[PDB]
Amino acid sequence: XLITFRQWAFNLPCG
Amino acid sequence: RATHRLLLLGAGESGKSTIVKQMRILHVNGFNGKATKVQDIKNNLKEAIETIVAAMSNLVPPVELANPENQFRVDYILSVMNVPDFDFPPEFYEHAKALWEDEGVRACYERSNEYQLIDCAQYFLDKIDVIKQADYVPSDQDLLRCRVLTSGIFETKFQVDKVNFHMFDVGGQRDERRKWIQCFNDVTAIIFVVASSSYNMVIREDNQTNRLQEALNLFKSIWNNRWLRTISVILFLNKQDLLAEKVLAGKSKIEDYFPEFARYTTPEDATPEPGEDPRVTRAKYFIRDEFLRISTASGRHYCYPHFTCAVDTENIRRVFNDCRDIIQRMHLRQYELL
Ligand SMILES: Nc1nc2c(ncn2[C@@H]2O[C@H](COP(=O)(O)OP(=O)(O)O)[C@@H](O)[C@H]2O)c(=O)[nH]1
Ligand SMILES: [Cl-]
Repeated sequence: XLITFRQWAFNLPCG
Repeated sequence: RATHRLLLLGAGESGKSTIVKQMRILHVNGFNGKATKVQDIKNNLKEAIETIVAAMSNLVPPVELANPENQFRVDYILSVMNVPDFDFPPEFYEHAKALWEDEGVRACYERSNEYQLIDCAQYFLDKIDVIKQADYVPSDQDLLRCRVLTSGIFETKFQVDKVNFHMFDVGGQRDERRKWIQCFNDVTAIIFVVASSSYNMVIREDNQTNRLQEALNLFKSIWNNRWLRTISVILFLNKQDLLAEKVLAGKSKIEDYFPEFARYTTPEDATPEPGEDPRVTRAKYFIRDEFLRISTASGRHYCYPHFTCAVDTENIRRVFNDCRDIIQRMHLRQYELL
């Protein structure tokens, strides 16, 4: 769904 | 009237919202007109004492109470830890203060980098008796020390010398992956904030990634994003006060977490303040140079580092005056050649 800045910056899965 | 959008970036707890609060003190109405309140200070006090107490059993090696007479105080604190709508009765302040004066609790506080503790812990625990008074009105410094989780964008708009500024922090914001890049639209400069003192801690998100390495990785991602290549970054090496305290205490050596520090020497351009301990100077320039290596390794953007103490209004007034000069003169770099 919505992701945090660090999830965006590091292309981490939303979880 | 020119308007400059300033985007605050940085890992959680680096100091972004504190910078906004400082801008409000300096150029708006401070905490006067969803501001931080008395209740948030009491909540931080409770979170600090309950975090330290709960961590005692979980450390390796575990830490015991120095005074087993305080065990019923521990039982009380842990029993109300997650209580919704806590009323903060007088026995809470009694138990918190008496526990804060327990050598075992302090020993656990001294090892706080082994768990997750808010920065203002000692500051608020040391003034329990002031906070519990019914006449207590928090000072601006109390409200600056108070850690409050931002929900949504946290922003301030103000004018200095006929120049409008729009400073916003997106730490409490979430967005669709493909829309996040839009938060940089029409940004004059990124202000990247780093908790310099957090080199011995790990981030809350996974409790594994070192906090400073997280800040370096975030900075690397922003700096090398080709869609942000024209946005200059003002770098706030924040929490200088906590960095100095931690280095001068020798409990956690920087080389234990960043081994190349042992081979790092203070640069010759360094401007150590008079009286600054040489170990502190070498530490704070090392952390600066960890970011500067990233920004030199790869455009039409530059990095402007600054040593800051976000809870020091006078420090931030000085630093922001330098930033306004940097911000109002960034356009001049567009006219330069090579
Ligand atoms: N001693 C000290 N504490 C700071 C400093 N900057 C922030 N703190 C605190 O660090 C905590 C978290 O800062 P905050 O602005 O909320 O971090 P954010 O998640 O990046 O917005 C707050 O309690 C602030 O008071 C600093 O420079 N020195
Ligand atoms: Cl950080």
